[PDB]
Amino acid sequence: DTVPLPAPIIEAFPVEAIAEAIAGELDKDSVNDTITQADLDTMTAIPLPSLGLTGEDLSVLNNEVFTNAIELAIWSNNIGELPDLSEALPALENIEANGANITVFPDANYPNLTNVDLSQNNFGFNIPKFVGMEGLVSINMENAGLSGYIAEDIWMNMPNLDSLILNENHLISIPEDIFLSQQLGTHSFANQTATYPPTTIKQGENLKVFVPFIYQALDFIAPLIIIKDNGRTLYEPPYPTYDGSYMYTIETAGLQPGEHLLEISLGYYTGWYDFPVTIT
Ligand SMILES: [Ca+2]
Ligand SMILES: [Ca+2]
Ligand SMILES: [Ca+2]
Ligand SMILES: [Ca+2]
Ligand SMILES: [Ca+2]
Ligand SMILES: [Ca+2]
Ligand SMILES: [Ca+2]
Repeated sequence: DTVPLPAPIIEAFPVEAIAEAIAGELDKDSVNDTITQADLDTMTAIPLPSLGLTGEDLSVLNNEVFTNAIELAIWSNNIGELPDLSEALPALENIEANGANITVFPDANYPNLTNVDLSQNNFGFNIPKFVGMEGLVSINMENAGLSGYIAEDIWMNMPNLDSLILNENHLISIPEDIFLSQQLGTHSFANQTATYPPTTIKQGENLKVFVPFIYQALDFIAPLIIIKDNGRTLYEPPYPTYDGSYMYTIETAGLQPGEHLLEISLGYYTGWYDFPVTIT
């Protein structure tokens, strides 16, 4: 639960960097100085950028309640799994966490959360759903390592969402519902790139890959596509048509044995996908 106050800052938050930061905001000259609940109530923001903090370090904030802090500044840290800070930040409205090496942004109860900047983090396959943050107006996840497949129906639980930035990620699918609903006055999905796991096939067979983006793109346009092998163009086929599956076949039957890096380059929404292949 919490640490009873009054108490010294170092007892309330036993992480050097965090206690020095709190001491600085309250203008106390030492982490040994005593703070009251009234002192924590004067903080409208939590300035913790660029301090080498991990998720564990930050979890210490839950030892108290900053009843009026409306902003959390944690950019340029080394977080990993971000803890659930709703206990400590009940009035939170804005999260500025650019390039903080966050790998997981958990579902957390932040009623007043309006804006979140999670750009340049590194989620990998941990796509966040923002459960508990139904009031969000703008989300920025530009160049944040978002990877894999995402459902057509995610992010349909935020009635005021007006800006969703997702360019420069590694998604192989499109969140169709939200882009087609027309709520968003600002949106970006450009440059999605991904290198699929490597696989093996026999000399003569031709590779079938799972790429939903190729087909979903059609719900946003109406036609180019290029197929390359180890960086050189192999053929430029006509854009396919959707009829029930997201599998795309690439003509590798004529290729000789050895290592081959196949690439599907799309352009007009845009991107490229690599498929490392070993032909026997
Ligand atoms: Ca120090
Ligand atoms: Ca100061
Ligand atoms: Ca003092
Ligand atoms: Ca930008
Ligand atoms: Ca709108
Ligand atoms: Ca569809
Ligand atoms: Ca077909």
